[PDB]
Amino acid sequence: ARRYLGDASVEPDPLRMPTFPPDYGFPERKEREMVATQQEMNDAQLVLQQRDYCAHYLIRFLKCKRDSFPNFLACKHERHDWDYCEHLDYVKRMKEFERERRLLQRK
Amino acid sequence: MNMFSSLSLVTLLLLTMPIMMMSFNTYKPSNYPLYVKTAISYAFITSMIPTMMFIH
Amino acid sequence: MLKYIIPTIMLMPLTWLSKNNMIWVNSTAHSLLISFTSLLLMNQFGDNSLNFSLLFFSDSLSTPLLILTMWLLPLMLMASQHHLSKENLTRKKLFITMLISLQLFLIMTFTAMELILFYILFEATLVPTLIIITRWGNQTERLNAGLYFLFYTLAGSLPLLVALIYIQNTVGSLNFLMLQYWVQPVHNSWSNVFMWLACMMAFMVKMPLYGLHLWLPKAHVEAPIAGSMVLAAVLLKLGGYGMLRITLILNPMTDFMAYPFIMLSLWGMIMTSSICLRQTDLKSLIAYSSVSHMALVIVAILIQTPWSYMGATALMIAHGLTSSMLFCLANSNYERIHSRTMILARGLQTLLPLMATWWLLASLTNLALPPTINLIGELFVVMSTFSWSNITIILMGVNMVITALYSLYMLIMTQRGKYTYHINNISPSFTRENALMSLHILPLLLLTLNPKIILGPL
Amino acid sequence: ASHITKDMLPGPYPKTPEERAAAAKKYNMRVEDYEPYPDDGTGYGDYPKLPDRSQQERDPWYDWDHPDLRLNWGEPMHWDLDMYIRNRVDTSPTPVNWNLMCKHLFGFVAFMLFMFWVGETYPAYQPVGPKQYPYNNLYLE
Amino acid sequence: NINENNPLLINSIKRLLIGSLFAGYIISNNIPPTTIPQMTMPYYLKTTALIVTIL
Amino acid sequence: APPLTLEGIKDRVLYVLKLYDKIDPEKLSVNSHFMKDDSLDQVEIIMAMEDEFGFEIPDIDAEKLMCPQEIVDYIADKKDVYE
Amino acid sequence: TTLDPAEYDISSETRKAQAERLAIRSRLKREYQLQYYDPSRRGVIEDPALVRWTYARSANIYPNFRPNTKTSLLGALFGIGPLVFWYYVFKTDRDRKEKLIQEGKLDRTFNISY
Amino acid sequence: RHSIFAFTHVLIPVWIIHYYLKYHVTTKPYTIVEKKPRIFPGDTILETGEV
Amino acid sequence: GGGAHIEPRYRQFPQLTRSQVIQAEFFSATMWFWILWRFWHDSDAVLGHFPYPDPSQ
Amino acid sequence: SWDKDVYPEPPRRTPAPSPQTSLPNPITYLTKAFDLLVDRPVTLVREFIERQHAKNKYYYYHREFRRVPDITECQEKDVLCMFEAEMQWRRDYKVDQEIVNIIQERLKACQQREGESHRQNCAKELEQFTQVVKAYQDRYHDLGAHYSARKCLAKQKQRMLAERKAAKEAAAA
Repeated sequence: ARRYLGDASVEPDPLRMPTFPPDYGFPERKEREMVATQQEMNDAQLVLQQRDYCAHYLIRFLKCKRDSFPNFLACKHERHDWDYCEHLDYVKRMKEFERERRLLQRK
Repeated sequence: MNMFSSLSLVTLLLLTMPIMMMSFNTYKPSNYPLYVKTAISYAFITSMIPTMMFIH
Repeated sequence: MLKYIIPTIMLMPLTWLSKNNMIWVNSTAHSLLISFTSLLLMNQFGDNSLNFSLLFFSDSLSTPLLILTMWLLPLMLMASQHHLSKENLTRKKLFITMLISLQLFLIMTFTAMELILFYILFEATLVPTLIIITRWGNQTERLNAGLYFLFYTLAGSLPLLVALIYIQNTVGSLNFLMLQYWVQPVHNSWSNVFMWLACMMAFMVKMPLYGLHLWLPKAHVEAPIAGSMVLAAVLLKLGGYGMLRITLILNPMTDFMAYPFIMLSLWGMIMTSSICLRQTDLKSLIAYSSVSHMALVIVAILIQTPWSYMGATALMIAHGLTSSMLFCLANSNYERIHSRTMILARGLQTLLPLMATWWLLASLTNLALPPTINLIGELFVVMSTFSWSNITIILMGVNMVITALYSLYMLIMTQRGKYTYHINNISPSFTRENALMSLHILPLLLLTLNPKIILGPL
Repeated sequence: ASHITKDMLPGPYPKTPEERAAAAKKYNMRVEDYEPYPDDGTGYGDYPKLPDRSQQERDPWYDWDHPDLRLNWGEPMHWDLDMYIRNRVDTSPTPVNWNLMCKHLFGFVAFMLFMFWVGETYPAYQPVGPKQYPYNNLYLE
Repeated sequence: NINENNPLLINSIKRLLIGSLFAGYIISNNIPPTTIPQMTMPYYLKTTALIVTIL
Repeated sequence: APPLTLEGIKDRVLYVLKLYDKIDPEKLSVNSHFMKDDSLDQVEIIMAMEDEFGFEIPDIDAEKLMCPQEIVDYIADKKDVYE
Repeated sequence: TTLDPAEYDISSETRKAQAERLAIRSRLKREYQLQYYDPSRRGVIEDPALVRWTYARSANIYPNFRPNTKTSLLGALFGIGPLVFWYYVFKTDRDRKEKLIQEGKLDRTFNISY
Repeated sequence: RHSIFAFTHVLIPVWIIHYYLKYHVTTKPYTIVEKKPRIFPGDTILETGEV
Repeated sequence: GGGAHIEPRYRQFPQLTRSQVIQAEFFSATMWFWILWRFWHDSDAVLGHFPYPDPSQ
Repeated sequence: SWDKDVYPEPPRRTPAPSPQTSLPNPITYLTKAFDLLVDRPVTLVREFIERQHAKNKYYYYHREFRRVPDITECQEKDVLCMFEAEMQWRRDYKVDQEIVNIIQERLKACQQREGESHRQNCAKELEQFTQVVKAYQDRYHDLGAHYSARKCLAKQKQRMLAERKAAKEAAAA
């Protein structure tokens, strides 16, 4: 997916990233799933360990928290949808060790 | 915006007032556990205010 | 000092010239008037330096140090009146004049402008302090302790005349510390080692080491009437500042042999603190405390390179007020119990509740409560010798841990029950006992408000 | 001003029966198990006749001790053996010497070898061979 | 000689338990998030520490 | 906060005479001297006050406790009873 | 550990005439309370057990002392012993640090303090 | 009343310390150092918007 | 000494003041009113799960 | 007050609160009442002093010095010329201390402004501050001759080592 070549700037704290850092990434399906935006990743104050997948839905999930100020829950179905984006991403990553027990052994 | 932390400094000041009144400078008819409890009693709503501005 | 020695010498033809018991209230009255004149003409600015008038004063420019020298004479007369009033009036007035004469040499000292006037003033003391130990002291074994009070300081100081005149005839003249611009370096030889040796060893006689310090718990143990000159003996020990004058120049580069003065003052530092947890004397209890964190400053000086001169400026006055205040606590609780042994003082804290606050804050200056004048300098000794190496924090930190016990080892001795005895010790802490107990922390935490004046060049 | 037997002297065999008790009554008539023989071993700078040490010791512990005050607080007259170590120290409890705490601290000494192992959650152990396959071996396709 | 009638103590206990029960349920109800949750707690691995409390 | 007077112990020392089933409630009230009613009759007679009072009953409390009112006498000295 | 402490032994009838060792102290206790109870004392008791304690501990140990044994010269293994050892640590120190400070560099470039 | 027992307590030191901050920002070059906006869209305080 | 609001006893079960028991009773219910939000609406794991994630082919 | 080029920061950029809900919020009740209970006891008294402080004016003047010699004058054992050069050099060092304090809080201007990114931005203060303090301890910090203050007799002679051993004994630079 990411990490082609040549980080030109001298920016440490690797926010100057190739596209976006995954957990490990990709590996198989899909081999490239891109990410979101990076001009607003640094403009809007979004900390590290948050430049992973399902980010633009989270940037909008965090919009209605401020946009509904005396509120206890902005949209409770959206937290179940950001988690469904998260959990389906994680189960997509859970297919590594079934592949690793299969593909790495002799055949 | 200046009153974000200004109420904190008021909270960080009225604790000295039972200490300033320990010097017997026209002190209250003693009731000192009662007077201290009143001194804490008004600081809490003062402490409650800038918590709302932080979470916005 | 234009006219600082000049008003205080006129105080001397006023003791025997005066009337009867008016001599105490008169002597204290004039004495505080000089204290403003000390504050006024000093504390000026300030950028290298204030050469004051002439060949007798350099105005104490880099380190002020002189305000503390002038509190004590209007501070001990109220203390010495505890047990002195039993003699003839002409004999009591002589005891007043000799303490006033002690200040006048020390008024010219600490400024001194020179070095050949330094040593004659560096030795101008020890004449009045010795007489105080001989007459109107305590019980016997005084006279050997008077001899141990000699024969060390005089034994080590005599090669300074061997050293200084050897400098005066060789390179220029030591009248001026500010004509010390040309200074030749000193290489390693077998002649130059002794040249540095005599230059330094006399200053270890006064501020002590793990060696040669047996005399120090004699004058403080066998001591005058109720801590009378013992408070002056605090300034007598800290007043060995002249290493700051001398070894700043005049063979600075000999540090190859600095190490046995670093090491001996370091394992002896941690040792002499624990050498008194089984001591049975009150006046010896503060005495061995006064060795330890007074031995802290020596490694701040032989190690050069400031962030070490900063704290060492303040650590001289650190116990200088504190141990003077602890002796005021120990001078009290002796007019009421006529033995200084600490174990007999079980069952306190109930008869005297008013001075019990003063026990708390005094011993709270050894734990020292980091917004004070004590832990503001000890952090800079940390800031210096950790750049030396990483090991030095260990032995120096345990010194901050042993005196944590060693101070509260005294506080808990006040709290006991039923007291078994004491149809005497009735007196509920009269005015002289607590007003004199004040004026110690009252300038001390006052100096902690803006501690800018307590700073060297540096 | 007490000069007669004001302290100890160069003992301990200068007619030790005439030591206790012509003065300094640590023993009654030199047979009380506290006659001034107990100069530990002398030659050193220890105590001489010394109304001092190896008398019955290890605690004044503030007992019940009603026949006088007599324990540690209230001044019995002349029974000084040793001091300045006992205002904070005590006698024997019900258990005995057994240093089981080092064996109790040895419970992690077995698991100190377990500190070398790893702690991955999934999958299970299957500790038989290299079929566990931890890291990345092959490429995408 | 038991005694439980002092409204000074009754004021203290009543003020706490109202805030005590709603402690973790109001503060965490409104907080800006900082990190990523677990969101996977499998079979035989999920809530058995509650069963550890039962026994 | 509740005080105490002389009349509380004058109930209890007389009551345990009848509480112990070996001693009938027909003896003398305050001075029975306990010999007319070695172990377990100088300790068991005060083992009940070990349960009720129970201030550890020191070693000198045995040889005084023959006279049953001399039991009651020193408690007011210990418990600091009125006037 | 410290101690067993042997709180029980045998009797009946070892040393029948050993009793009245309290007669030594009760005579002093009678001398104590008669001194303690008086209508006008206004002062502490002399208490010579503490007089004979400190003065035979703080002083009168050097007149007792002689260097006739090497277990009195045993203090050489405690005083000067580690005092060489700290310098044996420290002489190996400060020069290995200096050689890396002289030859080569390891420090950060913003080390103004120090 | 609840007229001056609290008014001497809390209502008087309000004006003194706020004067100590309004007379502070114009003197010291570092006043309050409030952080960034943390804004995900683009809004009316700016001129542009964000999707 | 001054007041006899609660009587001394000799193990006869001295009675209560019968007004503390009302406030004792009330906060035994609003704590079990909070058994509502324990399940309603709150589950043990509102997450979803993995089908033992095999199908790599 | 001061000059803004000495203390730069980017502009404030404060967004809109965006309520969007008809629920009652407490922020519309706090700022609408507490502003007038502060402006009356403060601003009017601040105005009352403002006319009263303008009753009279008092002047205090700048102190600019005179620097005729710099370094190499004069001969070795002299006193007169080697005293003004000390007043040269030492007052040329206490200036160089607080210049760093400007650049130190210049770093502190960036860090409590972004916060979230705070490392991969501001483009100067991790560089320029390390282009000052790195160019500081060489030849301007008498390490470790700062105890005797190294007054013109070692601060030039580090710079003797910075020209004799440095840049020529590189064999052969």
